Amino acid sequence: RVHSYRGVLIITDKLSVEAGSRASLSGYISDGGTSDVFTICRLLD
Amino acid sequence: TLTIDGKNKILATLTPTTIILHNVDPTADPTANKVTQPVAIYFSEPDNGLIASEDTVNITVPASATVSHYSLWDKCVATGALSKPQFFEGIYVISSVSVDLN
Repeated sequence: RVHSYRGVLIITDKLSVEAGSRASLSGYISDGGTSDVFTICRLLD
Repeated sequence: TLTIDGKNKILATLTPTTIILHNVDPTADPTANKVTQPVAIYFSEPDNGLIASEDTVNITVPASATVSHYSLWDKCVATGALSKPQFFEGIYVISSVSVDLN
């Protein structure tokens, strides 16, 4: 005899994922800041 | 009416190295109607007058093609019809193929 058969086709894979990252920061040496009220001043003791 | 020893000695000399698929029946003419390129196949040692391929075989069927039969080469030594024809492109999976004298 000569016979044949069939089987299910099987495949394999490696899927993987990656993201990465970042960071940020901004500033400066302050002076005076900000104030709503801003007027000439006299300071007694 | 060969004994098991004769069948085992006989089958040890079959060395089909490759297989090819055909859309037309290759029994009448095994040289034409090539659907897929040759794919290597491996066969085990004879036992009780029978041999089978040791591992699965994967074949790439070209575009818009159909497969109906197969033929073994090493020269041609055997032919046979697939269990069912199939119009696919894709991969056709052939499990163990057995040659028997029983």
